Amino acid sequence: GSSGSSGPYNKNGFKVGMKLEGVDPEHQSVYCVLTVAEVCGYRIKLHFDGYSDCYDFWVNADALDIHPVGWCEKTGHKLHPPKGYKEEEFNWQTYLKTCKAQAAPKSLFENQNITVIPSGFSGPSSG
Repeated sequence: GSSGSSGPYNKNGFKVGMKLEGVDPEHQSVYCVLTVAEVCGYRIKLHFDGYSDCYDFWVNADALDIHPVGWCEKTGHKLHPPKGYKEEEFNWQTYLKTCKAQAAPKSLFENQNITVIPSGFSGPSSG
């Protein structure tokens, strides 16, 4: 705020402790789980659960590849487990209960969304 203790903010809103899903530099189709390792500027530190920190990269605070927990399933993709972990075994909730961690909020990814329908045609819901 202009009035008051001068001093604007830079951080996007991320925090240390919130889990999320990102994309691997070796493939733009593979989605791996990552955990906030640091926060600064208009970027965030992404760590590879199981891997070493040295193998950490900073992504765009407003990136599209990155998504909140339980995203892959939302859209319709298969998330890949961490180092030494299976997709069928890896259970977010299970990992979120042991580390008393809370999946990152959707407010951090409120950049990309879908536009409302023109209110014309309507398709059924297959299931």
